[PDB]
Amino acid sequence: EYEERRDAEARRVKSGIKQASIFTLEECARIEAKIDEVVAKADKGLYREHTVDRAPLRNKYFFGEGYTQERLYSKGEVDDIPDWVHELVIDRLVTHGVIPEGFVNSAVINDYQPGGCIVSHVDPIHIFERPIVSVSFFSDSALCFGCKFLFKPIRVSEPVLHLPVRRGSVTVLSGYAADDITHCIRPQDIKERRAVIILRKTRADAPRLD
Ligand SMILES: [Mn+2]
Repeated sequence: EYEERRDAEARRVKSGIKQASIFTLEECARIEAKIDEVVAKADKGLYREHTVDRAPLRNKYFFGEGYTQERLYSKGEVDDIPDWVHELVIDRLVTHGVIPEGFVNSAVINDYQPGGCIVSHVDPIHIFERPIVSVSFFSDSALCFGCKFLFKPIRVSEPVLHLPVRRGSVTVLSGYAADDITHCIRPQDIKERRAVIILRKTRADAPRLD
């Protein structure tokens, strides 16, 4: 086995993955321009503090709700979801039946430089409802599931599933793929700048800082 036990788990992950395109590349370029405006605005220090999280090779921009055992920030700590995210992204996904109207109340933009990554994690199940929707921009990459980020020496273990995410791809995670296995972006899979908009609903009973 191994091949079979691994294909077996890959099938479980796949059962919780739905992908779509919908956006044309022209439509992507327009959204990408707005993402660049967010980056420029943040660089000028025009946002609330907790909206912007800067890391080596990766910035995160939190709108609607942000979090930091994870807890939501108090209300009013992060910026509102920009009108363009509603108009160009969320509304399109609603009209296409990907998510219900009124579902999304959190939008996070991750912006990666080449070599940037995000370590294996499960989107906090006490904070976020499912499904988790993401839309990718600027360049093609891949989302990996089940990788372990190891040390001595630094390495990433073999993925249970490697899922190509092309520019303009909509990725919807639910069930096993969202709850029972981690996902990550490996450094080797970010060769050019890539950004992604993650759209989520927070749970009514999500714990929140005072
Ligand atoms: Mn995630």
